[PDB]
Amino acid sequence: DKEWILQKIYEIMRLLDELGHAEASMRVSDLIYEFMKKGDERLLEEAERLLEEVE
Amino acid sequence: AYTNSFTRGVYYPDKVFRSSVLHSTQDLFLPFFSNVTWFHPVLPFNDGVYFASTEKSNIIRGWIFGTTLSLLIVNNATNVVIKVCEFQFDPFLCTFEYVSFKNLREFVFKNIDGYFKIYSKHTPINRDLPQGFSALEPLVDLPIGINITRFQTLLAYYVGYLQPRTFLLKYNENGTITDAVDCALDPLSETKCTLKSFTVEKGIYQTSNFRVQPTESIVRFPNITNLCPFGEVFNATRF
Amino acid sequence: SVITPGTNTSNQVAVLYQDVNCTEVNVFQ
Amino acid sequence: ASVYAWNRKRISNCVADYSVLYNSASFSTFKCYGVSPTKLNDLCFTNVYADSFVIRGDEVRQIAPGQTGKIADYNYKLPDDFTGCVIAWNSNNLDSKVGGNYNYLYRLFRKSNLKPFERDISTEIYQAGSTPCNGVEGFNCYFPLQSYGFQPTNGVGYQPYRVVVLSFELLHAPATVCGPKKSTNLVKNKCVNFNFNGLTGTGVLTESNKKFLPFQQFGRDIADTTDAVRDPQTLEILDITPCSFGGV
Ligand SMILES: *[C@@H]1O[C@H](CO)[C@@H](O)[C@H](O)[C@H]1NC(C)=O
Ligand SMILES: *[C@@H]1O[C@H](CO)[C@@H](O)[C@H](O)[C@H]1NC(C)=O
Ligand SMILES: *[C@@H]1O[C@H](CO)[C@@H](O)[C@H](O)[C@H]1NC(C)=O
Ligand SMILES: *[C@@H]1O[C@H](CO)[C@@H](O)[C@H](O)[C@H]1NC(C)=O
Ligand SMILES: *[C@@H]1O[C@H](CO)[C@@H](O)[C@H](O)[C@H]1NC(C)=O
Ligand SMILES: *[C@@H]1O[C@H](CO)[C@@H](O)[C@H](O)[C@H]1NC(C)=O
Ligand SMILES: *[C@@H]1O[C@H](CO)[C@@H](O)[C@H](O)[C@H]1NC(C)=O
Ligand SMILES: *[C@@H]1O[C@H](CO)[C@@H](O)[C@H](O)[C@H]1NC(C)=O
Repeated sequence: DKEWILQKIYEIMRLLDELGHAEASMRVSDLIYEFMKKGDERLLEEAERLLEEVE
Repeated sequence: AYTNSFTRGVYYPDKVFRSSVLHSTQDLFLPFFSNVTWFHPVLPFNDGVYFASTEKSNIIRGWIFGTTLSLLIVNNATNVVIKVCEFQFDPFLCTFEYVSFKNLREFVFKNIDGYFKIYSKHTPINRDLPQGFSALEPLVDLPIGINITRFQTLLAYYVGYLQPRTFLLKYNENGTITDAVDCALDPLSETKCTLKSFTVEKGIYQTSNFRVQPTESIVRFPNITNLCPFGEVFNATRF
Repeated sequence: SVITPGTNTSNQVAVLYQDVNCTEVNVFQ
Repeated sequence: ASVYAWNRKRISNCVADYSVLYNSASFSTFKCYGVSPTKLNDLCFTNVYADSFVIRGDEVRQIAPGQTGKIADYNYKLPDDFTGCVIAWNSNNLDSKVGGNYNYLYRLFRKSNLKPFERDISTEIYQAGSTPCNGVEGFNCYFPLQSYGFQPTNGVGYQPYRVVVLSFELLHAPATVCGPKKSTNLVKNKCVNFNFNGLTGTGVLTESNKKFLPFQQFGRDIADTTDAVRDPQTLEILDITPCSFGGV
């Protein structure tokens, strides 16, 4: 399941660059760094929330 | 081939002005009347090198100094270029970089506490090293911190080696060295250095101390064939 | 000790090794 | 340079006038480590290395000994025993572009932390999952780097900062890098306490009629004491006499 979570956070930041919202992507980038070193899955919810604010 | 160095390879040991005075100093100098190799190849550097050359067409342009042959000194046209780098050069013509028979050129190359010191003299000539006396002055001092054990000359030249000998250097009124005594050359020179004069008055002078030297080394221990039981002390099961 | 005429006469010198036997070092004892 | 591929400039054989940077007032951060920032000018080093890179404002805090984070660990690592001065400044009006400046990159996905002063410039795809990538990006396979989309309208933590860490090499060596030791003025015909390039003492300095050789800096008497000095800036020779004394 963890592999899919990381993939989703990644696809989200990729889209945020495409949409012209580099700041939002940078925020998500930080979620990736932290996620990859922790068991805290709420970082996915944050990546998704940030995308919703942008879209 | 070899030549007679006569009284050459003397340089101003420091940057101190002295006049009308005889100063005794110990430094790395070419010994007087020493045996200098005559090259009409990679050579040892030892404790420092005396280098000299005679020219007709300025065929010698530079030198390589280092270990696993390093720094390169090249006199290309009018501006001498010095670089210290790893090089991939039979050579012929990076923490530091600097840019500046009829003719006799003399150089002294020594490396002390990381500083590569270059002294030199130029004079016109009209066979091998001319007999006479002059002193070489410092021109370049490279703060590199590089080990030198061997060197190579890049294209006649003479190569000698410096030794920790004591010299008596005579300074004239204008601060130049006009005469020198090699204190290890002969008993008369020893007397001159002892009296700190280039002239010795009639008499008997004590100049040194003779000591018979040991030949070989004699070592004697009793007929002990066993080994001390340290294992029973340090690797014991119980203390 | 170095035994010498003044250098204004000659640079020839003689050397005296004090309190030694010559075989240890014109040789005159 | 980018932070992932940071650039190292060697500073050597020169005068390290640190006051040029320290008092410029153009830096937001001028944090030094191991040396007071106001005492740098009195030091000599074997070498100084200037490591140049770009990060975002919220990453500036990572450029320090003992720190962790995607930059401190995956792009630019400083050692716990690191000596040097770290400087940084805001470049939002220089290094940003409309639509986003994506010309500079950092690593986000890494297997392990960097060693001090390590520079990894590899473009190999990172394997995040249990399966091999075999050179192909996709599920659980990512090119380790991510561009910094610096935009002029981003919040401060997301604005670009230029950072130039200065690393000081202080080993046994001949001095190559020394601070801006400055002169005063000259005093003549008076008793003065002097220091000429390390030559020190007290006495009265007067114009001499002595001529030194071009390479000589000072002179001495028969009783190896100094009696004349060359002026380092004028190159004239002055005699040094004792400062008057006697019994009463
Ligand atoms: C140098 O040594 C050689 C012996 O190897 C000798 O024949 C030659 O005369 C010497 N030359 C000088 C200047 O001492
Ligand atoms: C000597 O060589 C250097 C290259 O290392 C070059 O830059 C310099 O101009 C040359 N000097 C002259 C006088 O041609
Ligand atoms: C020079 O050689 C000595 C051994 O003779 C060694 O201990 C020293 O580290 C070397 N220095 C350099 C700069 O290579
Ligand atoms: C010292 O230099 C002057 C020229 O300035 C010269 O006339 C004088 O003879 C020189 N003195 C000696 C001892 O060489
Ligand atoms: C103790 O045993 C080790 C392992 O064989 C050996 O290396 C060591 O020298 C022994 N100590 C002494 C005092 O013999
Ligand atoms: C001493 O040397 C001088 C030359 O400088 C000479 O004129 C004089 O006659 C010499 N005196 C003696 C006793 O030889
Ligand atoms: C020197 O040694 C020899 C023995 O080889 C001895 O006969 C002679 O008397 C000794 N001379 C002196 C001055 O000791
Ligand atoms: C020392 O610096 C001054 C400028 O302040 C200059 O005019 C003078 O010529 C310099 N000294 C020498 C020996 O060039």
